[PDB]
Amino acid sequence: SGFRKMAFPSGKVEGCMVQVTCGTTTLNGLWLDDVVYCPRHVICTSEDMLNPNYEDLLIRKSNHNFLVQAGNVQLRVIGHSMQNCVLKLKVDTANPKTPKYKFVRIQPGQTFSVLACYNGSPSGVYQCAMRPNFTIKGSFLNGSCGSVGFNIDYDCVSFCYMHHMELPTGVHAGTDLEGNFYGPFVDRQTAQAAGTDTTITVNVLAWLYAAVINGDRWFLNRFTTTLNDFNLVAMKYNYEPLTQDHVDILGPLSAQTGIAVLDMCASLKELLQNGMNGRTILGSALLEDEFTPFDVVRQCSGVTF
Amino acid sequence: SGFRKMAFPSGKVEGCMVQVTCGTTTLNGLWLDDVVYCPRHVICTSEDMLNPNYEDLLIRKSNHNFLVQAGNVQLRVIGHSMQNCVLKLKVDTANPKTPKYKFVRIQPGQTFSVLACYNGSPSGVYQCAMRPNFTIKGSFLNGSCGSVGFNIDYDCVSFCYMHHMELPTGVHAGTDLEGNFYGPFVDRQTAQAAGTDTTITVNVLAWLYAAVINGDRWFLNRFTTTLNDFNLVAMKYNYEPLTQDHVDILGPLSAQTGIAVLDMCASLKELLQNGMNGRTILGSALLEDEFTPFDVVRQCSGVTF
Repeated sequence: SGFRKMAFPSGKVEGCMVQVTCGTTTLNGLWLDDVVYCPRHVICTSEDMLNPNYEDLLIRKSNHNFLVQAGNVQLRVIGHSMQNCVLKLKVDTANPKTPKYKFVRIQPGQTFSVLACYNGSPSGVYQCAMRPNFTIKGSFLNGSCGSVGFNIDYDCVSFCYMHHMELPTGVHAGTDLEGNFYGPFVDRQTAQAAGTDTTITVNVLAWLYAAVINGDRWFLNRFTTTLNDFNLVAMKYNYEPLTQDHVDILGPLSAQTGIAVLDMCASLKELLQNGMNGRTILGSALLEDEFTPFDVVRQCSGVTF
Repeated sequence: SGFRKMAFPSGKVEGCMVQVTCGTTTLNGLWLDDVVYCPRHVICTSEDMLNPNYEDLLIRKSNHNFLVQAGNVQLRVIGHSMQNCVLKLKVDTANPKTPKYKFVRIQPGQTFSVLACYNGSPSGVYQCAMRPNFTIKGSFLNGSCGSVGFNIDYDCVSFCYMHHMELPTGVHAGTDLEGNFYGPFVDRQTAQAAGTDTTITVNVLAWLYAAVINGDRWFLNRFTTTLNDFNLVAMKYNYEPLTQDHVDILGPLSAQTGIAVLDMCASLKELLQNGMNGRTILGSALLEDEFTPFDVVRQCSGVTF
């Protein structure tokens, strides 16, 4: 038993991380087949980030302006193309460690593992959630740009995030591997506002189910509630509205614990109105919303890849 | 910026995880060079775990009683030896993915990454701490035995933990890679008591420094305390006594934040006596003690391997 914030094994991604230097700046790139993906602001100087014309900048760059370095071997750039906010650098070598992969654009509330890299070298791996305002609360230092988020299903690496910038508030913003930003953010150094961050209600419920599975049951009660009356209370406390789709994915957890979803809702309602009163659930004093219902099912069953 | 419970890249360990089956039970093994390490209770049936005579049991087993399977290829067992509580199965093939490694016995309070595996297949990676009572609060399901903990320094994998059993209380116990148990535990299914679990004071202080680095400064105050008067308060709240050695390793963090260690101590003293009063530090409402002073320095500087 037990319950931990768990990340996917990162071995398959480690083999794809390369170092990209264009002119004076250096960040990480994702090397898949014979293409290197990286944030396009690699072609910027510090002065350019305020109001960059990425087209005009990229035009003055030539293929030999990009220094891709994989560990110690160096790749030859023979092509460069800009797809939205990512640069695609066609190289002369296919990565012999390219896993079965695909690019996916996740939805807010979903979780994924991040592999933090610096100079194309992996530093650490952690699990996070795409917030409802399309930011992430990660751990990034200068030169961590290029770091990617990912999920592993069986044997297929689904790349879903590439890190681009830190906002003045300390939160992080990036794109899918097609170069489209999550959220209304742009890649220039200007004051950018993220929306109100709400709590991922469906994930909290899944976490409460994990707690019941692991023996933490003090929060339960034999009241029930209505989906309607519960959402009224969720709104007041900045909680994402819960829908029938959210109830359905919770079905398997409800079946395993004998506790209907609406019963658990009535329990969560109490916790928001009355709080924890100094107690804990799964070692935490706050309500945790970075475990999806699938994450909980995975950890409590023993799924491998 | 930001701060996350971070684990080491697990790629180098993934390549060493094999499946071990002796008779009817199956668990994970660590394949390094031409040797497979696994918990020795693999040679037990469910009835044997109550009072096993591991010598007499192992004697009735022959080399071909052990089915080692790496992914899909199968290894040939040509030798078996028991070193304390781990089995060493000499095989006919050297792992071509053996990293630079070494076996280390860590001290209580140190952190390490765990790679949870099932059937020799990696499932997830998470960071934990060896508690002062020599247990760990992990995430293990039946068949997770054989899973190993590890640290990575530059290019050398230091293996420090192998998982053996779950205790009736839900905590976990295991050995070093030489087969010596952390703590007073044995590998039989009998009620075993772990000592009083105390809080890793030195780690809390390092975490408080991380918070100051990330902008959380509300807990600070310009009082100071004595090492003596502070330990009096630590004992009352089940906190590990702080020593001059603990102050020294905190030197680098003190230098980076301008806050002397004893000043931070006076801040922590207040938090224990008065609590958080509903606030948070680095997104947490509790005091976190699973970041060593080195972990904090690593994450806030950008060290790679």
